[PDB]
Amino acid sequence: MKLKTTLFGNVYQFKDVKEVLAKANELRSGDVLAGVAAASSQERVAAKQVLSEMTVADIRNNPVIAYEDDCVTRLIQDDVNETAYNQIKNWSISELREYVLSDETSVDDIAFTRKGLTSEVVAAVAKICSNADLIYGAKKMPVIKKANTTIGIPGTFSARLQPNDTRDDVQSIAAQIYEGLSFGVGDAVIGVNPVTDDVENLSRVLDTIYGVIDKFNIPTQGCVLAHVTTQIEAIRRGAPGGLIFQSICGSEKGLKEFGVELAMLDEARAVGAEFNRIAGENCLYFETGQGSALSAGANFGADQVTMEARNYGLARHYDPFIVNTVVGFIGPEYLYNDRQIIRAGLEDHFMGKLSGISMGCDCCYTNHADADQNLNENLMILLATAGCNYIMGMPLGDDIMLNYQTTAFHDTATVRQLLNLRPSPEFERWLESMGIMANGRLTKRAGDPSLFF
Amino acid sequence: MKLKTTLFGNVYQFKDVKEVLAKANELRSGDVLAGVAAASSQERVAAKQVLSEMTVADIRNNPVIAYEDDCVTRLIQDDVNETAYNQIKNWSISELREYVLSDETSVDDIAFTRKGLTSEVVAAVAKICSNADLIYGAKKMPVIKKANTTIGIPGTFSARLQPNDTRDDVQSIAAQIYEGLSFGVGDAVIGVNPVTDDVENLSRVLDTIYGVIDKFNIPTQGCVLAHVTTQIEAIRRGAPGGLIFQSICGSEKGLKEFGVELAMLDEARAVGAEFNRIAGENCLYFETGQGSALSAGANFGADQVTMEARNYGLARHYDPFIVNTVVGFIGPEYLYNDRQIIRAGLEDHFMGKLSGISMGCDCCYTNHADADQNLNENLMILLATAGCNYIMGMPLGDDIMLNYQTTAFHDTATVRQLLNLRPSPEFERWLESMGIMANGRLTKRAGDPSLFF
Amino acid sequence: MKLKTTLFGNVYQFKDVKEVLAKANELRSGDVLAGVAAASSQERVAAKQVLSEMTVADIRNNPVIAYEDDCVTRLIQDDVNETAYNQIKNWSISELREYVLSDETSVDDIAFTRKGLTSEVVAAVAKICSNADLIYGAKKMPVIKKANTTIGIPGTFSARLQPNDTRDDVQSIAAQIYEGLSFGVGDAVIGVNPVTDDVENLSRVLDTIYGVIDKFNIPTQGCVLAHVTTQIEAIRRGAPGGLIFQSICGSEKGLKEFGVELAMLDEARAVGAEFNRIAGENCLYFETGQGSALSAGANFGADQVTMEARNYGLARHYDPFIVNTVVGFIGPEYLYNDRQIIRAGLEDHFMGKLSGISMGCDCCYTNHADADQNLNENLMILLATAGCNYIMGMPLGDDIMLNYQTTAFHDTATVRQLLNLRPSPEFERWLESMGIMANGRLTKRAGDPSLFF
Amino acid sequence: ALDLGSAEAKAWIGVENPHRADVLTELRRSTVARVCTGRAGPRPRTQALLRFLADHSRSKDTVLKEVPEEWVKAQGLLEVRSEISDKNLYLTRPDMGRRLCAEAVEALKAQCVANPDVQVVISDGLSTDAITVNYEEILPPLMAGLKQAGLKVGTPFFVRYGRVKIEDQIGEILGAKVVILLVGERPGLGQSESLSCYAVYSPRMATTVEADRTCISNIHQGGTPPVEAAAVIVDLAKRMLEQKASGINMTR
Ligand code: B12
Repeated sequence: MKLKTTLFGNVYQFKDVKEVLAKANELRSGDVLAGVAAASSQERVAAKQVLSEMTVADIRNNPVIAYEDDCVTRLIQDDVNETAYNQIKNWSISELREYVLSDETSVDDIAFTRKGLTSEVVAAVAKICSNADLIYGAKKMPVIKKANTTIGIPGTFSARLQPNDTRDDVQSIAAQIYEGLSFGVGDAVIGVNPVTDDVENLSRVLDTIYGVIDKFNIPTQGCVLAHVTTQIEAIRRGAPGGLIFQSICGSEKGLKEFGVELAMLDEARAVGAEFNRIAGENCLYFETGQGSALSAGANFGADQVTMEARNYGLARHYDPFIVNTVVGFIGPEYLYNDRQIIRAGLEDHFMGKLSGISMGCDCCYTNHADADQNLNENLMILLATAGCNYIMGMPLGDDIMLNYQTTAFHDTATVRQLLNLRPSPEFERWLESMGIMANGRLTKRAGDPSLFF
Repeated sequence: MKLKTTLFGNVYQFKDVKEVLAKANELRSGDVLAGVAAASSQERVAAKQVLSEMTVADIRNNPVIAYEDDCVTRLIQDDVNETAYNQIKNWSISELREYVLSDETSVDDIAFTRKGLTSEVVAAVAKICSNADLIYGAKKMPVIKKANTTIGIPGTFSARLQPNDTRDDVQSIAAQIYEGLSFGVGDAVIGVNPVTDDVENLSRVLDTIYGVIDKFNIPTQGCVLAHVTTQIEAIRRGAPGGLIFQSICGSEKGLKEFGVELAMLDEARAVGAEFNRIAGENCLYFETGQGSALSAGANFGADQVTMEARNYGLARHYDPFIVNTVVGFIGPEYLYNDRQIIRAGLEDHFMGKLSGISMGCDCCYTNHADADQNLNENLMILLATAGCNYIMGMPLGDDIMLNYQTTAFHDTATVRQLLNLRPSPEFERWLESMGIMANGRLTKRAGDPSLFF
Repeated sequence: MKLKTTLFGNVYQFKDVKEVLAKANELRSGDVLAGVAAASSQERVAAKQVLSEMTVADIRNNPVIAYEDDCVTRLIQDDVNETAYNQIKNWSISELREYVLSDETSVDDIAFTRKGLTSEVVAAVAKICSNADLIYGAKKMPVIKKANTTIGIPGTFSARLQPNDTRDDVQSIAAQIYEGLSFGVGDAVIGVNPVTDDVENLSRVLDTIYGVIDKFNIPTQGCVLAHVTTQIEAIRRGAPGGLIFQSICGSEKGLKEFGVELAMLDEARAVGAEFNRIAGENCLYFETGQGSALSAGANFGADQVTMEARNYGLARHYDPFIVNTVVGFIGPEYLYNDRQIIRAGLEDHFMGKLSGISMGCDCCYTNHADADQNLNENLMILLATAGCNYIMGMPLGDDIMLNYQTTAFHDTATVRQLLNLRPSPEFERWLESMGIMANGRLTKRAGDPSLFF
Repeated sequence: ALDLGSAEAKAWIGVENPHRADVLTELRRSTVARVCTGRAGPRPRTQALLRFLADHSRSKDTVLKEVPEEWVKAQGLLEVRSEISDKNLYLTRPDMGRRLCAEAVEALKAQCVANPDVQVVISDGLSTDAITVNYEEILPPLMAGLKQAGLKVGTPFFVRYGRVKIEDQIGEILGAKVVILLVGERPGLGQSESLSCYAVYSPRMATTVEADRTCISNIHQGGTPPVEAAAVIVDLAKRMLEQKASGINMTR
C-alpha cells in the first residue's frame, strides 16, 4: 500500500494507516486536542486521497488497536464474514464509497457486503464522503429492528421519550411522559436516566413508566439508563424489563473506564430473553458518541471518528433494538460548534447504518459549546432525510437534570409532518385510537397531556 | 391437577400428563404401534377434555422426558420467557386454544405469548384443535425469515428445489434445477440429498448448484443435506456455503441415534457466520417428522405428535431460515393413510408456527403407505391456505433416489396461481427478469428448462 | 406602542421600530458591520419580545424608509389589500407567527392574510422564528407559477441550469447545458450570466440556449442575465425571449445603484407579452440577497433581513415566474460562516414564500467566506424540505466566471431521489421520453451529456 | 408586560383549548420541566420560544463567570489551580484541567495535612454558581461530619479550572485514603447551581479508572439539598474506608 501522495507538486507523506484515517477527517476540535488532525486543508485532502486509494484489505488488516491487545478489536475481527471480505478485499475505499452510493447497489447487495467490513473500513468510507454523501448513502441503507414497536422502516421516524427528573420524582417523570405521548413521542422507548443507581429506585422509576404503558395499552418499551449491572439486578428482582441499556466505548480500555465487561452484555441478552416484556427479538439499547474514547485516554492515537465506528462494530455483535450517538453531549473540546456537530451527526448515523445497526441520533449540544437550539433543528431535519431511526424528545428539549439541550417533542411532530413520515406502525395505531394522530398529523386535541385524564 | 373426567356417566381416569397427551391425539397408526393410543373414541374425547382443563403450568411442569435426563428438555425449558410464562401459567389449554384462534389476538400478542410456552404445551393446543382450527390458527401466526430470499410473508409461498440423483450425477442434478427454476421453484433453497457423504462429493454438488446460481445471478441459496459435520468440513475447505442442514429428533436419545450433538449446531451457526454466502441473518435448515423418535426407541412412552413439537422447541433455539416436517416420509406404521397424513401435516405446521419457527412441509407419502399423489395435492393446498412457508419441488414429484413421492414443480405454480400467492419477493423479481413470471403467473415461455440455454 | 421590556430585572429600551427589527435578528456579520446589531444575547431576546408584542399596525405604519422618499416603500404600501390588513392590524407579531405555523391555518387562509402584510411585517415574523419554524412555515406556504414549466407544486423540485463561461464561449455554454440536462437540471430556466453586456452577444448566447431547447423540444425557458435594457433590446430585435431578468434592491437608492427604474420592469412585462416564447402567464426572473442594500449605502440604518424582505414586496408587484436569493454570493462581511448562511437562506426563503412569490435559493458561498461545499449541501437539503422552489445547477457547482461555489447538477438529483420529489411535470415528461428519468430517478444512462449526441 | 425570567413566565400554561385545565396546572406544578406550553401546529408557542431564548442567553453567561479570588480567600480556602491559565483554555483543554500546575503540587505538600483519611477538594469545574450558591450549606456539615464520630480529616482547598480526574493526582500527592471532589457540573438551560461529588478510594493516576469513582450528582435546592447531601457524602466516606473500595467495587 501507499502512504504517500503528491498534491500540487508537493509530496504528502504519512506514517501509517492510523495517521491517514485521522487526518482525513473534516476539521474538529477533538482531533486537534488528540493531536492527530491535519495541519491544513491541503494535508487533509492529501490524506483523503491516500485513504481513498487504500484497499479494504489495507484498512481491515490495520485496526487502530491490535488484535492481541484489544477485546473489541477481537470481537470486530472475529465477526467478519470472510467470504464477503474476500470478495471486496482488493476494492479501494474510493470504489467502496461509490458502491455504497450507487443506485444500482440494492439494500440486499449492501446486506452481504457490510459483513466483509470492519469498523475501520466503515470509518474510512465516511471520511471521504461529503455531507450529502453521508445523508444519501445512509438513506439507502435502512436497518429495521423490532421490540414492541418496529423501528427503521423507510417512511417512518421514531422518538425516545426522555422524561428525566432531578430527583427521579415520579410525578415529574409521569408529567413528562403524558406530555411526550401527546406529541406522539415514545415509539422508540420511554427511557429515563436515573439520579440514583439503586434497585429500589430503578424499580420505582420502571413502575412509573409501565404504570402508564399498562393503563393505556401502549405499544412501546420502558428503560432505565443506569449501569447495566443494576438494571439486570433490578429485573432479576422482578422489575419490568423493557430495553436494557449500556453506554459503550470502542476499545477495551474504554470499556474498563465505563466499568463494562463484554460478559455483562452477554448476560444482558440472556436476562432479556428470560424476563423482558418484549414481543420482537431485539431488546438491547446502546448509546455512543465521539470523544468518549479520547476522554478515557483509550483512543491510542486514533481519531474519534474511527473510535466511534468501532462502537458500532461492537454494538452490531449484540443486535440491539436501538443505538444512538449522543452527538454533542460532552462539550466543545470534542465538537466545537454547529458545523462540527452537524458533520459528526451525519458521520455517526452513516457509519451506524453501514455497520448494520438500528442507528438514531440524540441531536444535542451543551451550553458551553458554540451552539444553540437552531443547530438541533438543523441537524434533526438533515438526519431525518437521511432515514435516522429516531431522536430524543423532552419538553422543549430542556433536560432539567442532564444539563443540556436535546430536541423537543414538538420537533418529532415537525419532522414527521414536514417530511410525511409516520411513527412506528404499532405506535401509530395507538396514537390514532387515542385520537392524538390522524393520517400522520397531530389532531387538534393533541399536544395536551390532559387528554390522558 | 385433575387427571379424570366423567363422560356419559362413565368415569375416565388417566395416569399422568403424558398419557393424557397421547390419548387426546386423533387416531393414527404410530400411536397404536407405540401402545399409547386411546382404546375408544369416548376415551379420546375424555382425554381431550381432561387436557383442555389442564393449565399451561400443568403441562409445562410435566415434560414427557425429565429435565436432568434430557438435553432437549433442558434447551426447551431454559429458553422460556418466564415473564410471559407467568402471565399464562394458570390458563387452561382450552383458554389458550381460544386465545390463539381469536381475531382479537394479534400477531404481536402471539409473539410475546409463545415465548411463555414449552413444546408440550404447543402439542396440547394442537391436540384439541380441529383441522380448520389448525389451518386458521397457523395462518394468523406468520413466521418470517431471511437468507438471500425472504420467506413467510403472508401472501407469498416458497418452494425447495430438490434435485436428487441416484449417483449424484451433476448433469442429472443440473437438469432438474433448470426444470425447477422454469416453474419458479427454488426460493426456499436448492437442496440436494447426496448419496455419498464425503467432502469431495459435497463440494462437487455445491459447485454444480452454485454454478447455476452464479451464472444467472439467482437470489437463493444452495444446500447439500449430508451430516452437519461433512457440510462444515466442506465449507471450511472452500466449498460455497448456503444453508446448513441437519435432521433433528425431540430427545437426547434420538439425537444420539442420528449421531448429532447440540454443539454441532452451535458450530454450524458460527461457520455460517464466517463462511456462508447469505445476505440475511438466517442460514440453518432442519427437517423433522412424526415417528422418528418412536423409531429410535427414544419417545419414552410419548406420542409422536408431542415428540414432533419438541423438535420445534429444539429448532427454535437456533433460529433457522427454514424448517419442514417430512410428513409421510417413513411409512404406514406411523401414519397409515390419506386422513392421518393430512392431519399430521396440519398438526406439524400449526405446532411449528406456534413455536415461532419458519415452518414448511414436505407433503409426501411412500409407496407402501395407503396413499397416492391426490393426497399430496389435497395437503399442499390445505397447507398453502394455512400459510405454509414452503413445500418441496421435484419433476412430477418423483424422487429417484429417496424412493417416495413429494410435490411436483407444477404444484407450486398451481398453488400460487390458485391462491394469488407470490414467490419470495427477491426471487419473484429474478423470475420476472428471466421472463418466467408476470404478475405472479407463469408466462407462456415458462415450464421450459431449455429457456436457460 | 411599547418600545421597552424588562428582562431578568434589566430594563431594555429601544429607540424605534427599526432598531427593534435590527436587533431582533440572529447574529450576523452584516448587522454588526451596519452598526445595527444587538450588543448582547439578552438584548437580542429583549428585542425579540418587544417585536413579538408589537402589532401588525405598528410595523406596517413604520416602514424603514419613508413613503414620500422611497418608491419601493410606495409600491409595497400601495399593494396592500386594506380589507385583509384591517382584519389583522391589531394582531401581535407573536400571534401572526403562531397563525402562520398553525396546522389549522390553510394555504387559502394565508393566501388572503398575506395580502394584508407589508415587507417589514414579513420580516418581523421571520425574526422571531426558529430554524424549524422557518422551514415548516415555508413548507405550508407553497407558491406556484407557470412559464413553459410549472414550478412550486408541493412534491416537486426545480433547478436553474447555470451554464456560465469566462468568454461567453458558445461551445462551453452548450457543454454545460448538455451536462445539466443529463442530470435533469433546467426546469426552472436555462440562464446564462454573460461577461459582455451587448445585444449581439446576448442574441448569440440566446441562440445557443434555444438551439438546444428547439432541437430536443425541451419544455423550459432560456434567459441571459444582462441588464434589463439589453435583454429588451435584444428581444425587440428578434432574439428568442424566455425569462426576462433583473437583480433588485429594497430601496430607491439601491435601485439607482443598480441602474434600474421601476418603469423598466413595466416595459419588461409588456415586452414579454408581445415577444416571449412562454406558454404560461409568468415570465419575469429576479435575484436578491442579504447585504446588497448595505453595500449600496441604501439600507438607511436598517438591517439586511428587513431590506431583503422589501425585495420580495417589490418582486411580488410584478408576479415573476421565479425569484431566488443568492444567499452567500457577496462575502463574509455580510454573512460570515456556515451558521449565518444557513440561517439567512431559511429566512430569505420563508420571507419570500410569505410574500407570495415563487421563491428559490442559490445555495452558495465564496472562497473568502468561512464556508465550504458541505455547507451548500446542508442548506440545499434543509431548503428542499422547506419546499424551496428551485436551486442552481453547475458542473460540481464550480462557476468559472462568477468565482463562487453553488450547487452541483448532482445535488438536484440527490435532493429529488432523497426526498421523493419530482421535477416540474412538463420537464419530467421530457426527461422520461429522453430516457434520462424513470419514476423520478436517474436512469443508468443519465448523467452522460453524450446521450444527446 | 411580562419579564421572561419571572415566576409568572415560568408558570405559564400555553395549551390552547385544554381537555382538563386543572390537570394541566397540577402537571405544571409537579415538574421543573417545560411542560404544558402548548403549540402552534407542531411548533412551540411564541412565549415558550422567547423564554427558552432568554434562559439560554443567561445560561451562556454562567459558563464563563468566575468566582472572585477574594471570595475563595474569604471562605478561608487555599486556592490552587490546574495547568489551565484561563476560562477559554479550560473549555478546550480537558487534559490540562486534569493536571495540577508545577506550583500547585508544591503548595499542596506545603500547606495541606499529610496522609489524611478523607480529603475534601472543591473546584469550580464547569459551573461557578454550583460552588458559590451551595458552599456554606454543604461544606460546614461535611467537615463537621467527618470529624464528629470521625477520623483524620484533610484540609479543604479550592482548585481553579479543575477536572474530575485531577483528584487522582491530589490523592497520590497527599497520600489520601479517600478523595472527595465537589465540582460544578455543566450548566443547564435554566439552572446553573447543580453540584456533583466525585469520590474515590486511594486513587492512582496510572491505574484508576472512572468506574472506580462514586458519583453524587444534582446537589442543590432543586435536587438533593446540600445539607442533606453532606450527610450522604460522610456516610459514603465511612463506607469507602470500611470496604477499602469505591465506585463499582463497592457492595450493595
Ligand atoms: C457529561 C457526562 C458524561 C460523559 C463523560 C465524558 C466527559 N464529560 O468527558 C459521558 C457521555 C462520556 C458519560 C458516560 C457515562 N455516564 Co455520565 N454524565 C455526564 C454528565 C451529563 C456531566 C458530568 C459533569 O458535568 N461533570 C462535571 C465536569 C467538570 O467533570 P469532567 O472532568 O469535565 O468530566 C468527568 C465526569 O463527567 C466523569 N463522568 C461522567 N459521567 C460519569 C458517571 C460516573 C458513574 C462517574 C464515576 C464519572 C462520570 O467523566 C469525566 C472524567 O474525566 C452527568 C450529569 C450531570 N448533571 O452531572 C452524567 C452522569 C454523571 N453520568 C452517569 C452515568 C451512569 C454514566 C454512565 C455510567 C452511563 C451508563 N449507564 O453506563 C457512563 C459511564 C461513565 C464512566 N464511568 O466513565 C450518571 C451518574 C450516576 C451515578 N450517580 O453514579 C450521571 C449523573 C447522569 C445520570 N444518569 O443521571 N457521562
